[PDB]
Amino acid sequence: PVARSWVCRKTYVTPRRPFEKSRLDQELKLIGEYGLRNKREVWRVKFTLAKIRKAARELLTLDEKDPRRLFEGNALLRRLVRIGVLDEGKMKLDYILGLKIEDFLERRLQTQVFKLGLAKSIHHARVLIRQRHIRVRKQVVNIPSFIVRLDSQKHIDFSLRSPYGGGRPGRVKRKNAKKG
Amino acid sequence: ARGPKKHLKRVAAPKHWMLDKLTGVFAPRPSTGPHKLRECLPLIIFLRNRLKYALTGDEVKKICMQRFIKIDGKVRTDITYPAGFMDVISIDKTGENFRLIYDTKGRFAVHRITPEEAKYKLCKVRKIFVGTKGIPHLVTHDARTIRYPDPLIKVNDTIQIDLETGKITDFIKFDTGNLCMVTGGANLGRIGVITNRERHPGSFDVVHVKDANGNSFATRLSNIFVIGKGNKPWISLPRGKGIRLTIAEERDKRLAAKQSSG
Amino acid sequence: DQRHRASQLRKQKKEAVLAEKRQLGGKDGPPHQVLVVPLHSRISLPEAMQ
RNA sequence: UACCUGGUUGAUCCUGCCAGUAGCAUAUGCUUGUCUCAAAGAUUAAGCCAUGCAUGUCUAAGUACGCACGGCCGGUACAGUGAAACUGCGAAUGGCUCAUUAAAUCAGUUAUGGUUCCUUUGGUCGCUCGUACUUGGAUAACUGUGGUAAUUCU
RNA sequence: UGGUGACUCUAGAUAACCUCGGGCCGAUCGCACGCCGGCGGCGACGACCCAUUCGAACGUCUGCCCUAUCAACUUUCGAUGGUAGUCGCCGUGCCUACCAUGGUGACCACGGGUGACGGGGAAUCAGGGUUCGAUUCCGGAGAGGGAGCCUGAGAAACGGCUACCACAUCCAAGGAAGGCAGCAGGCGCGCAAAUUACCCACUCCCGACCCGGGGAGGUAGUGACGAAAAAUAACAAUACAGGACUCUUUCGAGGCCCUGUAAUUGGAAUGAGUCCACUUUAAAUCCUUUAACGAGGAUCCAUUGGAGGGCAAGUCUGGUGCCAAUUCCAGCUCCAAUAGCGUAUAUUAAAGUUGCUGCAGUUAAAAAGCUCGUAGUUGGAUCUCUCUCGGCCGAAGCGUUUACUUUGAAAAAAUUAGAGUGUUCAAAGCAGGCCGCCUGGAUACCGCAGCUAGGAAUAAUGGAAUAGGACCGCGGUUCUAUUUUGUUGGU
RNA sequence: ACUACCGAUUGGAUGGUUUAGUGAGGCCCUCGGAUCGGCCCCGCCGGGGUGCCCUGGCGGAGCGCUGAGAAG
Repeated sequence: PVARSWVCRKTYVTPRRPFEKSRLDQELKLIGEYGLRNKREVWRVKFTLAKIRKAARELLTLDEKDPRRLFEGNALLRRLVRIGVLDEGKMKLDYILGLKIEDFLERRLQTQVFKLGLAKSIHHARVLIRQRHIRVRKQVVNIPSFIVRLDSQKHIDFSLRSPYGGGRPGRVKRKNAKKG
Repeated sequence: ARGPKKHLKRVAAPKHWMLDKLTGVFAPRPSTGPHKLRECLPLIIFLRNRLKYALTGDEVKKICMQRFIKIDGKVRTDITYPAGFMDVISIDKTGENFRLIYDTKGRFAVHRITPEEAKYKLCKVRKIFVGTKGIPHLVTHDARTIRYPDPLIKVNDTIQIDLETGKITDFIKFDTGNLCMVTGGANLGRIGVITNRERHPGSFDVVHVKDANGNSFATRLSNIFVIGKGNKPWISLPRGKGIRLTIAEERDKRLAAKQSSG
Repeated sequence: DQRHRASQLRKQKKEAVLAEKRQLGGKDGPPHQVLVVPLHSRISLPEAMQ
């Protein structure tokens, strides 16, 4: 008897076969293109996509006017549209089976900081977010994997206390300007 | 065990109390009283979790034993006193009155009532017997014994009783076509008119009830509380009128409410 | 039979360990000799011995 | 994601098992910057235990002549606070462990029209035709004398 | 009178009884005091009984692993049933007396074993399954082993008592005390597991109680069990190496771009740390928030394993021995994952190597000399709703009974699936959102068995063939009407 | 020299079914009666209705009547 919860889940699955060249090359491609730390982040996003595809196939086995199929398919499609992975006009459970890992990778905060020109590269974007230079609508975010919603796409701003933002300079600039 | 239990674990508490997992290992454990353990809302959960005058159980004790809370017109200072269906809670200091009646989801709604409606309550008659020197008694659902009832009042009927005195003031028969509210089972909280009662001797009767929207649902005879005569309830009802919406129309109503405001 | 056999083996081993632990430092054996070694210079050995 | 790689023969195919592979558990090895949760003497010994703590409790409302304190007003029995002690209640809940135990336990379902139930809540409590404007004896705490190496002994 | 589906129910009447180890019918305590010596309002505490609540305790139906190298067991000593009682809170072979000889079993009894507490549940997952569930929720059991009590509403109680058994503490030798499978801690055992810490602030519990107490519980300590998030560098100029595009047939030119590699330069940005102050909190720590210091080999230095036989990855180097091949040792290079990665053991999946789904048996594991031959398993075709009483309906017999299928009710939470919600993200949590108000705390699943109401294909089953078979009326015999012989005797 | 089996000694100890016998301790019953109190009797005696009675405190004996009750 403790007032503690023990509920937790693993957020990835390891691949079944360890050393396959095509899978290794595809994972390395996605790591390099999206500036990721290791293979586990690719496996995490792959796990999320596999769970969503399993939910879509399960709802596709149901008949069209099943209330659970309509309710849960509508909720799943609404979530996928809300994080920008699917288009608003493609709200249909068949198109979920055509989704790719690259859309979920593009909706990360690292990729959006790169694509909105706040960073000169994807690795610059990662080190920018990690060092409290980025805010999303009011809130400083450190997490590169922060998945951005379409309502927060236009509010990625740039940290009103950051030296490149609000203006108060960093440690190096005060130390170097103090010499002379 | 070697004797009766005094503790209720929090995960083993009744789910409609809406307690969380991480506040403690214990739940408030209702006292013995006019209601069952699984079918009551203790006073500490009402004053702290629902109505939010208090932040801790110690503040609940400080509220209750200043003699502010009346249940059915009687001052109670037991913080775990089991209050249940149709019970009137009166706070004279803030001028508030409540009846503990169910939501459409089976949870005790915070239902505010008028101070003239707090003068009375309804009770379901659970037994009729004749005691010594030929004196008829009825026993209600909240452990009330009334001597000399009307000879027309039977078991499953509903008495309208005056909390100032405790005597029978009016009554409603169990009949097909009267309004009822479901107080147990899977249809807890729904309201409708009785359309058919089928009888199973040596077993449980099954009452069929039809909603005001035309939906039909059955329950046992134990789960039926007759509220109003024919079609008009004799007490105030919550915001939902016993109409259980499905998850689709509840989502639609939530989206329309979000669209209208915001 | 298994329970009683395990009981016998446990009783044997515990008796032997009791004899072994009682011989040292008790009234039928030699004193328990403790060598105190400080491993650093800031350590006050006299305070430890007091 | 209903996936595989290799091992017998001069070489080909096969039965067949094995090794690699992935998850879960325990242990252990090496290594280890930050932050959030978080299991943790079960397995072998329901083996054995030094020491300390784990269950006590008073309101206006059972009993106050402990000056242990404390204002009266003075015949005003008892202001008030209150150690001790008697009385009442609780200590049958909680916590631990998994030895036992194989239609037993337990689960779902039914029954008490075959029983008990402190407590809470409601009813009943001039329904009996027969010293009371208040009854009797003690016993603690307290005082005083003690016994035993030793006890929450007396 | 009143009730049930059914009473030997509830209530009523009569005759009495009513236990001295005795059944109720108040010699109790506080606060405000007021009316005509008498009348009184709030309470507190007790209280026989009735109901309720919290239970408990005995029963019903269905459901459990291995074993035949356990095939008959129970029955004098209760085994199965009857009658009367005893005891018990009550039903009962619970026990006693007398009877009957019964009860269970190849549909696996009885016996034994389990590295067996049972479930909710966990791992895997196409599906069926397979393995795990000592362990925080629910139920049970036990407090060294047995046994027996007291008190109490409740215990066969062990942080109660009394013995014996096994251990064991003190002693002046007479005596006295004992029970960590509570919290810490120790020894032992082992491959195997944390501090003799702080606090009742939270959750709740107990008590005469707003006030006291709680190793329940909370909070720190240890903790790479495991799960989540996530640093160990980024950019610009320059120099080389490529790839585009303009101009040239090309070589080539691009102050034309793009992308890489740096014993090359350059200041910008930051955490890790050190350390005021807040915040946090019972008091603190941590986290968050903030001053100050804090980065070039940013030495503020990432590890663990494997490769020269197959999945990822070697035409390498040097020592040391045997007759260039060849034992042992140390390196280099490459590959994998990464704050983590190897190893052992068990198990699961690959696995269709336990096969119901779904395997095999000529020649590879394996089909019996042949025929007859219990049980079990399996079995051709065929057969298209009504009668009475009460307001077109309700009650009633069902129609052979099933098996099968569907519906309805009823069915702890947690976990699982899943809806909502910017925990800074996430694993989580049950929250929150808007300028007092507005909302949430859904929903699904929940085998089997048992209740409920339908369906009639499939598969059993039965209904007349020695006719003592239906449907009608005529009947004869026996028992039998509760009332239509005002009150009655009635053959 | 090592590993692994048999083994006379009813070898010694321990346990589980049992035959026969003994049996602590509690509980119940039938006795028992250490002690403790009341009534009756009497003595020291206060008042009244005017020596009949009783009122209250102390003591004395009576296996008289009894009630509670420990060990065994």
